[PDB]
Amino acid sequence: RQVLPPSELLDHLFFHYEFQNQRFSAEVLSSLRQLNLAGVRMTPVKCTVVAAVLGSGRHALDEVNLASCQLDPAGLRTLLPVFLRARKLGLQLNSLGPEACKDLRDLLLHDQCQITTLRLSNNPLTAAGVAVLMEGLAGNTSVTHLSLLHTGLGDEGLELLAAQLDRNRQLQELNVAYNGAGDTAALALARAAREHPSLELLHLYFNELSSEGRQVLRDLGARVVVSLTVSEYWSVILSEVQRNLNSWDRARVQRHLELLLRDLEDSRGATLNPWRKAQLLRVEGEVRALLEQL
Amino acid sequence: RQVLPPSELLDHLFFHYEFQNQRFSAEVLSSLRQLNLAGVRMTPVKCTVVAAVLGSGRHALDEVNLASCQLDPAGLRTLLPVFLRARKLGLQLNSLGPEACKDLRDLLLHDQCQITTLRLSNNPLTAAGVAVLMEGLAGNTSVTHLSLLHTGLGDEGLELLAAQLDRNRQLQELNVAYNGAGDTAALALARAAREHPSLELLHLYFNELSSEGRQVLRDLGARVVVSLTVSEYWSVILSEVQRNLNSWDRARVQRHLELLLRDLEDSRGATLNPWRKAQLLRVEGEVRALLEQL
Amino acid sequence: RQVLPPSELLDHLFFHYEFQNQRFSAEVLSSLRQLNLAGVRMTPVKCTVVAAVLGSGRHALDEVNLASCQLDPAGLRTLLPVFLRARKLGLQLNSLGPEACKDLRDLLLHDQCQITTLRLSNNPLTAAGVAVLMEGLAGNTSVTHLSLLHTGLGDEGLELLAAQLDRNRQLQELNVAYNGAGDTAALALARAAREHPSLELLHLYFNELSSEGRQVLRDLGARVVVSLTVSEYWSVILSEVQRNLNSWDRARVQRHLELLLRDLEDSRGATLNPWRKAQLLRVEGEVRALLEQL
Amino acid sequence: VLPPSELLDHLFFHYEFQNQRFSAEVLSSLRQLNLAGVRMTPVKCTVVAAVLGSGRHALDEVNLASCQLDPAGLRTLLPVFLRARKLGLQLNSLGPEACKDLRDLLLHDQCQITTLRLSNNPLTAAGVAVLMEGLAGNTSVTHLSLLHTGLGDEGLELLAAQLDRNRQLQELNVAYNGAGDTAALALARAAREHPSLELLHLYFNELSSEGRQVLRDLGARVVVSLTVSEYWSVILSEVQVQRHLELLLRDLEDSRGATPWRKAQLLRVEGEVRALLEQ
Amino acid sequence: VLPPSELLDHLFFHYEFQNQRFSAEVLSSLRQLNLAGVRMTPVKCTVVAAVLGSGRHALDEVNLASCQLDPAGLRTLLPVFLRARKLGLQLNSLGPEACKDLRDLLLHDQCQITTLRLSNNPLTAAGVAVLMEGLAGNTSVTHLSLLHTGLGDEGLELLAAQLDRNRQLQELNVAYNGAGDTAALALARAAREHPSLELLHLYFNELSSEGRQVLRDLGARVVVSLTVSEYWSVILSEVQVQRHLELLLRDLEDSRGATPWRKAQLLRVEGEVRALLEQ
Amino acid sequence: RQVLPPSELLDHLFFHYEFQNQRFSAEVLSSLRQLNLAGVRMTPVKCTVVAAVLGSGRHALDEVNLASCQLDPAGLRTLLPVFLRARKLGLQLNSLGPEACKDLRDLLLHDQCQITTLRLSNNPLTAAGVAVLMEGLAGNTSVTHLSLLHTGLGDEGLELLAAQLDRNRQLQELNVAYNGAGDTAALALARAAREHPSLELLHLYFNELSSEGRQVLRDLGARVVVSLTVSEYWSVILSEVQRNLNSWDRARVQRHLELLLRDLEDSRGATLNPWRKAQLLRVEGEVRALLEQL
Ligand SMILES: [Pt+2]
Ligand SMILES: [Pt+2]
Ligand SMILES: [Pt+2]
Ligand SMILES: [Pt+2]
Ligand SMILES: [Pt+2]
Ligand SMILES: [Pt+2]
Ligand SMILES: [Pt+2]
Ligand SMILES: [Pt+2]
Repeated sequence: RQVLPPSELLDHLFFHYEFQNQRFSAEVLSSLRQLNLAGVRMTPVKCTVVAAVLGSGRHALDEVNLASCQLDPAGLRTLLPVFLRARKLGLQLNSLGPEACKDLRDLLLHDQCQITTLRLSNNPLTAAGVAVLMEGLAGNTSVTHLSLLHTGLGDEGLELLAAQLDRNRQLQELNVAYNGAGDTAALALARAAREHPSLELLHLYFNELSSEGRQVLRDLGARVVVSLTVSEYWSVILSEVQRNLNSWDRARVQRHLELLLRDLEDSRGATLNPWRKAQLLRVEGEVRALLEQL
Repeated sequence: RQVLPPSELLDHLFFHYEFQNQRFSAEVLSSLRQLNLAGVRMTPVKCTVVAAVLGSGRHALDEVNLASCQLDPAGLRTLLPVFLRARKLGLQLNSLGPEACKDLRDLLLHDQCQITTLRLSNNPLTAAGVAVLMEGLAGNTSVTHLSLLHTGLGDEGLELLAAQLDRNRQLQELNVAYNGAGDTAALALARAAREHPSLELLHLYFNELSSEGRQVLRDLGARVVVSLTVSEYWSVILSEVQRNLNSWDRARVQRHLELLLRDLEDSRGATLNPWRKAQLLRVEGEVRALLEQL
Repeated sequence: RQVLPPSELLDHLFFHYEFQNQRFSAEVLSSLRQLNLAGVRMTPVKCTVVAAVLGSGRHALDEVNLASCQLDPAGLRTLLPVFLRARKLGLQLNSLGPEACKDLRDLLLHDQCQITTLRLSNNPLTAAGVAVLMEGLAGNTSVTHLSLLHTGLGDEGLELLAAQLDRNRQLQELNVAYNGAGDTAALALARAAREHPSLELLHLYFNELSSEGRQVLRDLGARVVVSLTVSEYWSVILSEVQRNLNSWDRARVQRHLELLLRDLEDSRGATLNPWRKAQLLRVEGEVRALLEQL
Repeated sequence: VLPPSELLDHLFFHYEFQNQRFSAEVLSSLRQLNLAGVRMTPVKCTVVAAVLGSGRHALDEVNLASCQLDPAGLRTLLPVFLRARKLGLQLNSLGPEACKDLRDLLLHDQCQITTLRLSNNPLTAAGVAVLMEGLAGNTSVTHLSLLHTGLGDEGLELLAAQLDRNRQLQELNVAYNGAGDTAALALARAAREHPSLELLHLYFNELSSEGRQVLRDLGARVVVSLTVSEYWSVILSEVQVQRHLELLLRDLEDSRGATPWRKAQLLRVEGEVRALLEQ
Repeated sequence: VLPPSELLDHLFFHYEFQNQRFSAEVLSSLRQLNLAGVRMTPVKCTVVAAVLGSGRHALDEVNLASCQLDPAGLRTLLPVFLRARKLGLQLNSLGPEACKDLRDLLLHDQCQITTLRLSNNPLTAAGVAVLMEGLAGNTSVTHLSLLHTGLGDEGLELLAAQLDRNRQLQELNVAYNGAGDTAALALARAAREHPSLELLHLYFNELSSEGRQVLRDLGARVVVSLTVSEYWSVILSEVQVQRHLELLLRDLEDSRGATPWRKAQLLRVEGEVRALLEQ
Repeated sequence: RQVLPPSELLDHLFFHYEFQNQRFSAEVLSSLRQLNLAGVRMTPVKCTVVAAVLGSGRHALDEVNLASCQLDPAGLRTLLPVFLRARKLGLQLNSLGPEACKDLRDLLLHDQCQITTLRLSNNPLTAAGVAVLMEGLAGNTSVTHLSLLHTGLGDEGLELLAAQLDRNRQLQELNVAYNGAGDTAALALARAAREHPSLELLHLYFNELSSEGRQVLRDLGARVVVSLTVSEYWSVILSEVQRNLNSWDRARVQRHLELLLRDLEDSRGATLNPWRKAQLLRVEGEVRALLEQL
């Protein structure tokens, strides 16, 4: 005869399952390769726990996703050991400002840094923020793909990148789309890119470019993207869903995302284009990550 | 001096309580007879845990209530060993469609099935879904009470039951209220019922019957209920509260239910009629199912 | 080419429709017989407007329904000329306290009062409030049906009615259900009722009666209703829907009510009993009051 | 005295009363009607039909997405619909009951509708059958959208069998309708054989990966994989962007004006957007 | 596999399992207990009593504001309460039923409670009578808060008649209790005659402007007009500040450390804040 | 017999009342002296209407309150004629940034400007914003009381004021509390104030002052307020209520505010202090304004 209400009863059964499997699941944890906490409010305490339990392990973490986690500077510092384990680090939509950039800077300067992909989009970094970040990028050798989409850089921000870029020698992809920047800033950076030793791709769409500004960019092999007309197209939609995840019919949003995943698999299967396959597989990555979060 | 916030502090106290009592409550679990998880979102993982901890035990589970649990087909399959333990199985309000009917079908066909009462109301089963369900019912001997209220059947659905019914020989009560069906379907089913070897009671209220349709049914001993206006009266009332529980004022609803519970006790004590009593005992169980769930 | 947004555009079309039809609908207004404003927040200004436009007219207002209107004492005073036109006056769910009882008192004492049915349920009137109300009732001859369900009366309140009742000579029905009262208060009132020259029906269900308390009442022709378990059955059901109307799924509730309405029609047509019919006619009016309000 | 909103209401009345003659003229010369998102009750319906039932111009666009429209409201709104070149009725919970009214709209001698968008309504196969009869006797409609309308197997086979009865249809969207390999194939076949049909959408159905290739390999153009416009059309229906909206046209226009043989496909993908922008 | 929250739950379990011995020690030496805002069901109550029913230290503060506590929960929590120096129970919907349990808490030989905050509970005059009996046999409580507890006329007169039965009460808050001129005056009188009572709060009652002057003109200090601390105490109960919170102490501390004869009143007004800051 | 649902029926009666009283109320409007639209979303269209109907009239508008109106730069420009009528203008909590400051600048430079009190608090003006505003203040002679509480000024912002202040010769009260500014900025401004020809009162509380910074300020007759320990105390509470108005129990919040108003009246009546009376009367102003808004 049951004394515990439904949710309290389930909590209780969880505890027992978790108690009985403690030794087995402890081993499983030390061998994790992926860590998705997108959409959970990472308070100081949760931050502390994640660093304690996962601050060390056998393998690198192929991916660490903390999109939309309401992360602050302090949480960042606490999570440093976990980030040092990461190859891909997603920190989008976390409200990070210049304060947090000092901590990222140190993460990038750290001898143990093995981050190849860093996504900092949809955080109000600021020009001040990026300047600080740039210094970390100056002494880093691991990072090949960096995203700064919609991070409040503006003119000042992009000119700073343009001037400083060549101090990093391994960066391959930089995304600076949607940052309120005008014609000359955009051009200075486009110029720096083409002169860069490693930089293969630069995103400049959704900035405040005039139509003549665009042509100049277009006419200027580091590849400059000035218009949305491919995986990036997708990124920005899925940015919206990630935003509104909590706000929508979960069961519906799940099926939109399942069909889109299926849809992506096949388009990937049925072209032989290397760069097409790579672009789709990227979108597969973002979609799987939203499903998980549901 | 306290470092954790209120809910975080309570979690921590829970863990310690649970840790200290582990041996004692592990024993309590193994001799459970009732399982109410109504209103909790039963994700794959919760499904997995419940199957693991409660998949086996001493006694049958006199009742298993998972109304309003956002259960999918997969979670169903996971939960099959728990369902095989159940005498009474509530799965209302779970968004189950035709997909989930195959799993129910197999549950009903399983040699170990000892389910007597199966409530599937407020799930979009469909005519397709009930066709599949019917096949399971064909090879079942345990189920005596089946509820299909508001399951999307329509004319196609009820005509199907009418044609297939006599393939089951132990069914006593069938609720097909509120299913969008018209006069002839309802009449074909009412006909099949009266010729059925076991079927004692069929519910047809809240369908799309014409006033002449209803008299025909009325004039037609399997008893046919065509109008709500006792145990089913309140069933639909409570079914309604069941949708909206956490979704509106808790304390107020708690008191309404306590007073209603009390009104029913007294009503039951003041009748000698074995039938009336039994009808009322049903409703108290439902009130108690909601009280607990609060 | 459209400049206004959707709702703003609709407002503008409304104005023009209203402007064109001004003379015609002004006439329609002057011969209204019914006034349902249930669910709208009746502020001082809305109160003022309604009094101004409808303070006078040809006919009596067969019914005035202002349930759930967040009405205060002042708005009451404002609305007095409209209330003097009313045969039936619904003021449930308006948060009326003792303050508002003086205004009701005066309404009941007014020479032009022709209110027959006054429903004050779900307002925290209080024993103090009912004392004041009672004085009005003492000098009234129009009111035959009075509802005080869940108005905070308690023992003090019901004892008051018991002592004062016979001062009114035309009252036929009194609902004092769900008022927190105990066995003796309920018994004193039930006693006063049976000795009352006119009082045909007293409701006492959902009070804090003991099971022995209830039998006593039951064993005690003024009819005393001690248990819910027909017209009052649903009253409390609907009273519940009435709280939560816009607050939850509209289309679903619309359909439930349409089907219920329909179930009641048919039930009424299928009984010859003049009493049953009348009970059911009451409930349809209430269903229709909710339908309209949607 | 007047609280803020009530005071604003009162100012509106007076502004509206002083400008009555002037704005009455403006209305009769309206060419667009967007009521997307307002709950169109019987009364609101009645008012719209009264005030806008007739006018000088055709209504270049009529948008009533997400208006909680019922069959009755539909009948009331018919004289307004008859004025419409483009008619949006997405997300209105329209079922088979409403399809009779649509049927009669399509069959009406005055029908001037070129684009009809019925997506995200539970039409059903029963509903589309009835709709198809209207389409059979229509000559105005060139673009029809049936995205996520509960058609399934039965529904798409119906279209495949009945389509060639219409001779002016250019674009048919039947994406996201729960349909499998054969139904999708039947309809893809019918499309290629169709005298007018230039584009068929079949993405987000229940196709197998071999189903897809067959479709792909099969000039009516069949779209089987969303992966060149319909991207938000599927998801934009879930919220029902504050900058992103215009920035796709601001982006696709500055890209429409920098290309030959496929300068057209940029335009009708800009138009699927230019829709949702104001829509 | 594990979704984000479920994965976090699992990490928590493991962190909690590894640290069990260590944090068990930490708990037994807790001195503060704040559960403000969590719905304390029977089970949660039971757990708290089990794990924290006994310990080394007194609990310098126990805060359970806004916890949806009932009478039963109260009884369950008694052994925890007995450990408390300061006990907050505001906003818990406590009525006369609960007052018996409070009464017994106050009468208990082990009662060490100095500050008891019962505001924004519908105690009632019936409730306060019962509470008063407990207060009669209590010696620990120096600060009692009855702000907005439905006392009225009847309630305050009761206090006035019964007060002198307690001899250690220093501060009584009966603000915002719907009481009129005479009740307020009776109680103000009783206070001035009281052996210990240093401060009585009477603001936000139903006093007339002449009532106020009489009170004003009448050393137990009677506060009749909120216009030197209780400012948010009245409104802070409505939300139940992200910077404003600390900035009042950050402001009142840097003002507590720049003054003599009334350096004390800055402190106990800082303490009414220093409460709500963590509370 | 009624055809219109409750809210639609009330709309209809409003229209008729408003139609019948058109001539009378038209006259009333032209003689308005006060305009409170606090808390309504002032869209372009509403802005347009308010300027049309109230762009001119007989009297000055003793007060114009548009707190919490979601006003943009464009709405501001549209509302310019109404603002030119105003003696006191409240524009708090409107999200105004540097963009809007050009429009305020022009409002202050306008020959017809008769604004004495301008409240711009809780808008992210910025140092850039204030610089622009300062220029308008340089050519204004009407404004005696200016509030810039929490407008994102910081160090840069306050130093700008300090340097520019003496260009205005009639300013009496400046509020720059809660603007993230440090010791020297605060001191420079305090210094400028004491040297100012007219400035009687300067608020500097809730800035980032060190305790030694405070003493220096304190030790430094223009009156400098460095700590909250009076009407200003209140302002900032009522700032919170105004914020959360829509979010709270309106009936409750109304009674808190009624009792506080009563409370204020009396404390004003029962001290003879001129400056005390003026401070309370200010709080009376803010409270009455919230009540109205309810
Ligand atoms: Pt943005
Ligand atoms: Pt759907
Ligand atoms: Pt186990
Ligand atoms: Pt109640
Ligand atoms: Pt009139
Ligand atoms: Pt339904
Ligand atoms: Pt702030
Ligand atoms: Pt209250």
